[PDB]
Amino acid sequence: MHHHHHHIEGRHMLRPGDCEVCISYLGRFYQDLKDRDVTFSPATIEEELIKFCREARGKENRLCYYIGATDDAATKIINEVSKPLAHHIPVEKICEKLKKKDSQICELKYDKQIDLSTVDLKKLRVKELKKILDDWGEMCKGCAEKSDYIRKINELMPKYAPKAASARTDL
Repeated sequence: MHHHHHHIEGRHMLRPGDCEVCISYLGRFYQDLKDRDVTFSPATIEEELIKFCREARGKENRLCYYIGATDDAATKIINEVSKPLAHHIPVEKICEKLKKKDSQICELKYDKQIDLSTVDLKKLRVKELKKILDDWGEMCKGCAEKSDYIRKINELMPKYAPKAASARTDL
């Protein structure tokens, strides 16, 4: 009879950065471009960022999806982060400027989240998979892990989440 609990720091007195979703990865990316590692061009920068997007993991992936750098995200052009980035705009338009049109880009508090689980776009972790999976109904006696859902749920991706078919076509 014993549990585990421990928490402290992480956001005391409001940590530096202002934006929670912004200045996270994009801030560490541009730092390399200016570090005599990449040219400030829409072609020399998009050639590197593309790799980070397709090879992203976690919050690093949700970014490229919001900025639209890959065709498998939600757009067909990466200029959104190249055109301006080359016009002397270091992670300044990613949200700071874009806010002029979409302020939810940074905060994303009341953003358009999926009404299925508790944390789908907010806490994208073992929880987002442990909560969304339970909604579909699945079990095998003593079995529940993040890496486990990567295949247990993936095999039912188009089943319990077709997209562009369940809420787009057919009807």
